[PDB]
Amino acid sequence: TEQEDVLAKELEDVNKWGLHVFRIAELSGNRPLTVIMHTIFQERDLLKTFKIPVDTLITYLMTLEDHYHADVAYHNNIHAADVVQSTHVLLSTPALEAVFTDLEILAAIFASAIHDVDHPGVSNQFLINTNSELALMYNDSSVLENHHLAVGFKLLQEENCDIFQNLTKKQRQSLRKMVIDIVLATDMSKHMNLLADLKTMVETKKVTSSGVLLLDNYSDRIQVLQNMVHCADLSNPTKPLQLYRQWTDRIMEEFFRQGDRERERGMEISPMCDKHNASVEKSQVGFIDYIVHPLWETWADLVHPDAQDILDTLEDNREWYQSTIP
Amino acid sequence: EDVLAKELEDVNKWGLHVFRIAELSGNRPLTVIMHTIFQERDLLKTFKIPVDTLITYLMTLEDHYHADVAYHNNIHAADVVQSTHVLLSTPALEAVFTDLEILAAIFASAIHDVDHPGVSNQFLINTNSELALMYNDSSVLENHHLAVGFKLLQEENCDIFQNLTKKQRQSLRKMVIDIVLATDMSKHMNLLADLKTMVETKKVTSSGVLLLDNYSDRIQVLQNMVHCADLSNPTKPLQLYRQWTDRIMEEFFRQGDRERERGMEISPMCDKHNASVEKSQVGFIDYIVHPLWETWADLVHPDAQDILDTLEDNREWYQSTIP
Ligand SMILES: COc1cc2c(cc1OC)[C@H](Cc1c[nH]c3c(Cl)cccc13)N(C=O)CC2
Ligand SMILES: COc1cc2c(cc1OC)[C@H](Cc1c[nH]c3c(Cl)cccc13)N(C=O)CC2
Ligand SMILES: [Mg+2]
Ligand SMILES: [Mg+2]
Ligand SMILES: [Zn+2]
Ligand SMILES: [Zn+2]
Repeated sequence: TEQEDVLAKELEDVNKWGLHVFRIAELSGNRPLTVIMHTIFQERDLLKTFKIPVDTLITYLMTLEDHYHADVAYHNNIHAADVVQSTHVLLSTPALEAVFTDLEILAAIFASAIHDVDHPGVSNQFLINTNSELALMYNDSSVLENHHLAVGFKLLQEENCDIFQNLTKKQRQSLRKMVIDIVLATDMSKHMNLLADLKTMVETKKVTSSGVLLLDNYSDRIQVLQNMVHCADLSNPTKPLQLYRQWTDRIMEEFFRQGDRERERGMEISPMCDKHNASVEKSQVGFIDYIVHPLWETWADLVHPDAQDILDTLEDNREWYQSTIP
Repeated sequence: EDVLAKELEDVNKWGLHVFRIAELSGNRPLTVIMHTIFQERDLLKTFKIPVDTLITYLMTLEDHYHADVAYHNNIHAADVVQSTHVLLSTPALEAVFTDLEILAAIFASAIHDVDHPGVSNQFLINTNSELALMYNDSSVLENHHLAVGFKLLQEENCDIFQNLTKKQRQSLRKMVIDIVLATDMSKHMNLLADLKTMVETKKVTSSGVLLLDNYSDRIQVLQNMVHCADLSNPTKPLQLYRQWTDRIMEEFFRQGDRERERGMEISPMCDKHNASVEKSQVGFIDYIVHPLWETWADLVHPDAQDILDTLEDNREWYQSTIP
């Protein structure tokens, strides 16, 4: 229980960007999603607010965590835990104080926890091009993200797993709609449109008497939560470098395994997936320049100046990867 | 037979005796009408479809329409197929659509309601059904019709697209998905709005033939075409229309009985103890069907005139049955 001692100390960092999430995964016996979600629910008093029985919460979290694949290098329970914790920090930004209801906060955190559950470690395009059962089920449209939702919600029906048992019917209906809207927005094929829309919101931003964002209709509220969880999902390059490099190692392993399957099938290999013609560093610089920095610069503008340190880390990490190329 | 062959000679006419064909074919209207249309359009030779594969697939697809559902069954599928087939021949749409596009619209029509349980998307969502859980409350039925229609191609000797090339299959699949998802009635208003916009910006030859240069406009027309076909019952000869009304009302009343037995709020038009069938048809025509078909008729002006005339006659008749 020295191990439990150290785990408890590490979970004291749950409100901090840069949590030692890989250490928590080891110290908790490969239960980072369970222990980080439980910590955040206690920190936000969500069990009391929503009358969630503790044993039900733990049972659901352990079953949800079990349905992430332990043999996928990137899209596994550690990624889920990281996106949950990152969403939890973004929800606490001063520019959003008292903006979201407890139900919206619960939706964003739950959506983050389930948002990649049962991910097979290959992309939507691979699933479509190989005529997979998932792509047949979902008509080639947000194939993975529709699946993550269906699994995350189906698991609430397992024994002693219904963590929403004491919500009203209107609360359950609202939560389900918001969770669906959020997880579907994590489909990377939606990124350009989602960013375009966020830029429009920044350009037309309204702030209250108190200085917080004014969001007075469902469309604006859900758009901010969609972009919040998308930013959390695309947060690896904004983390301290020792965390970022481990995430890069993991995504490259997953990509290379996909590319090996493409090469064996005689398919064209997807970008970044060819281990015999990879440039890992150039790929991260491009990822930051074309995707991650445009997104995070816009989020930082929305909540200015709250996210300045995050943006500074992203820019430093870009400079570091760039410097390894020449 | 023989009478069935005589009935099928009207395959190119609005008002085919589809119920008679259902009876004469041993409850195989979808198979015999699809087979007839693939011949009339030379689609088996154009796409190198083996006739036995075609028949095997059609019989399997038709088997996955429910025979105990009064409206959304194989006779409705056959009717929508044949209606699309006629609309594809609107003179104003001449030279617009490729043969792959024609194949996609016809195939989409055939599968567009397969495995329909006879209850609405809202019912499926509110009863927390397995389908709504699978599809995240979004176009629940239409996603399932697609998934079943395509999965059945994988049954033994059922792949009617086996000799399409790789790109053709991918393009057909995309178009079919885009068309069937557009048949979700919750999308009607947006679809009609886009049809109106196309009518306003419409470009035609000197003889009034539609010019549609981009895929977006062409798939919108195919979406509205199959939606018109899906909503064509009130434009058919009255003896046909009244049978479709009887069937949809039975299906609605059965859904309302389930909603009552479960203690749910009964859906509009679904309460057999508080129904006005005729007023509901007049409202359906006034608010949904006639705006849609008037816009279609403007897009193809004036080739839809006879269809629109029948719709207007039928509206007048149903109104006269209200005291
Ligand atoms: C640490 O490094 C990485 C992490 C991740 C990715 C790529 C990384 O490094 C190049 C890709 C991003 C992505 C793929 N397609 C996209 C489209 Cl189409 C739009 C936006 C983002 C993406 N991911 C999953 O595949 C998410 C995690
Ligand atoms: C013969 O008479 C009928 C036939 C049909 C319907 C209604 C009829 O008579 C009132 C409804 C129409 C419909 C239901 N919700 C809609 C929405 Cl939300 C928008 C547009 C149309 C609809 N259908 C399916 O349920 C299609 C067939
Ligand atoms: Mg994902
Ligand atoms: Mg339908
Ligand atoms: Zn993710
Ligand atoms: Zn239909």
